[PDB]
Amino acid sequence: APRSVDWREKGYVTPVKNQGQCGSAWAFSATGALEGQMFRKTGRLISLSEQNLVDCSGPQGNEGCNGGLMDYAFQYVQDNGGLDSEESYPYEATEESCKYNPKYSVANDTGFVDIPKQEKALMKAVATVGPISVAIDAGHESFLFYKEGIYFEPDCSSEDMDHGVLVVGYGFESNNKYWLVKNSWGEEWGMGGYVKMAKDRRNHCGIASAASYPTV
Amino acid sequence: PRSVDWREKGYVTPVKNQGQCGSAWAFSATGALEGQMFRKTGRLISLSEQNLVDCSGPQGNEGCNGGLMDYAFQYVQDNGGLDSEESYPYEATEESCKYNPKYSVANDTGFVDIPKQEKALMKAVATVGPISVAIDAGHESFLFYKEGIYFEPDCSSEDMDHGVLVVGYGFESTESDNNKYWLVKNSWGEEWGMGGYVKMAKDRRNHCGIASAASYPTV
Ligand SMILES: *[C@@H]1O[C@H](CO)[C@@H](O)[C@H](O)[C@H]1NC(C)=O
Ligand code: NA
Repeated sequence: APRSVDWREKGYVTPVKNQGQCGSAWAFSATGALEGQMFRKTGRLISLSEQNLVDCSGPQGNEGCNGGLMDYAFQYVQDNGGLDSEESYPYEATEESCKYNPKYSVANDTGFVDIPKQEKALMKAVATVGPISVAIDAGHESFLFYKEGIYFEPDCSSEDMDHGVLVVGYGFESNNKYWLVKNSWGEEWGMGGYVKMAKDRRNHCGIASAASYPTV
Repeated sequence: PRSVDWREKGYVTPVKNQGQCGSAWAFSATGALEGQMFRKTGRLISLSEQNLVDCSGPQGNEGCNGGLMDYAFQYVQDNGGLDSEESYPYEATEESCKYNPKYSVANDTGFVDIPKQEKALMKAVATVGPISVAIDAGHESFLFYKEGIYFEPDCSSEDMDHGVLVVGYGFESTESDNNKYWLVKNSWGEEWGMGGYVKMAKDRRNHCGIASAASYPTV
């Protein structure tokens, strides 16, 4: 119910990372959400290994640099019973064979929860839980070139909502409401790697596409 | 090493905004102390600038009208504590002291001043963690800075009076030993610069440094 929420301020959120030319956004979105939930549990923020996810979470349905799903990532962590740190298992921006080492695991999870495709539901989750994984439409040139301000999706379509990102908060610029959204295109994109997305729009849509978060 | 970046190592809180209050000194000091507390404990906790603004007058600080990061570090020593950002929020104006020792999350033991050589600063950055320094922030092109390498347009000791935090260095090029820069965290919020950061020209050939008033707290 609070009118603003920002989880970075609360220490839940690692610095912005860069996926490279590898279609692995699903992995950065997943690690973001798990980093948040591990922080809540332990109080220790530890950057998590996307590469671990990209290499090893095929059996759950993920396709490495060719795409994947935050939920499949959360399921891998449960099945696997851990996930290595970013430090122990660094990002290569390409799919290699699995190198999971249990001795370097710094995260578990216990399941995951899908949120309904409603901006009100997303609000309640963000206010309550921590950073939330979602997928957005990242396809448009104006989003490529984004620098500042509230970004308005020109265009509402389910199919195109397929780039994984992390909702770390919400606020208002004033009226003029926005989600605070951490991307994985490095800190030179957008507002040091962040974007404010228009929120509670009027025209009915919609970034609560495939919203979800792990349980710990 | 040829690149250092303490953010990636967990040392650095998110960019804060000092507002219209002349308190960069306090944000620079808390950034440096947040680093060294992390190095010690492995817990990263955001520290109160308001606590510094309100309470470190007796060490020589002047709240919203200026001060020095060394004075901040001295206060934390003398005080025997510093409140968390959460417990003692930033208001961008000077009020009466409200330090509560029950809410202390940081100590220090003193501080170390670094010589104004870019090489002595490089060693410290490489070896200690994020370092407090003061730069010249007065120029319009620094105000409008968005990306790339920033070149200080003159060298002038008296104008280097805006406290910031050096959190690393590296190089632009595909080369290295060319287009070197310091990574510098500002306190002008995340809409200034590159997410609140600036890459400052490093190892220049006119021998103008930025290691003006360099120091870090000991813990
Ligand atoms: C800091 O040091 C003081 C005095 O030695 C001690 O009483 C206090 O518990 C310490 N506080 C923290 C947060 O380390
Ligand atoms: Na795999």
